[PDB]
Amino acid sequence: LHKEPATLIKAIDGDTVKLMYKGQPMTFRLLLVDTPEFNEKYGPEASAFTKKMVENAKKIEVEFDKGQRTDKYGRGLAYIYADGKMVNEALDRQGLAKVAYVYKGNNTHEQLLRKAEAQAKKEKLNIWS
Ligand SMILES: Cc1cn([C@H]2C[C@H](OP(=O)(O)O)[C@@H](COP(=O)(O)O)O2)c(=O)[nH]c1=O
Ligand SMILES: [Ca+2]
Ligand SMILES: [Ca+2]
Repeated sequence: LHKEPATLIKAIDGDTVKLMYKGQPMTFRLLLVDTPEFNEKYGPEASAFTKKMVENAKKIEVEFDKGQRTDKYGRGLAYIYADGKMVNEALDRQGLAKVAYVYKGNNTHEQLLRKAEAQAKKEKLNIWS
């Protein structure tokens, strides 16, 4: 996989963010994770965590997997890095997201994210309280 530079437009919620990518606005849905909806428990906490992570990044990178690049709503499907730290993994590790929507094409970082989830689970963090 390869990391491509992108710039922030706006945070949306825990697992969705609007970036400029190749000079076009594009909403991105985070691969392999599901943060609670904003209107659910831990949703606000997930939204704030992702927002803080992307707004404080000097550098944002988009990393597509080997399968489909866009979902049925036209959102890019990617791993998103903020100063070299993967937002998908970070949410997982804090128990603000769970591993989800695991599809065969697009699962390069599955074991890593499950590893993160297991640690959050062990620590009974947030969602795993
Ligand atoms: C992570 C991911 C989500 N999605 C779609 C499935 C869900 O659409 P459906 O609601 O029609 O089932 C949606 C959930 O993400 P959001 O909740 O941010 O919209 O994103 C994919 O299609 N592939 C993916 O890899
Ligand atoms: Ca979302
Ligand atoms: Ca979600």
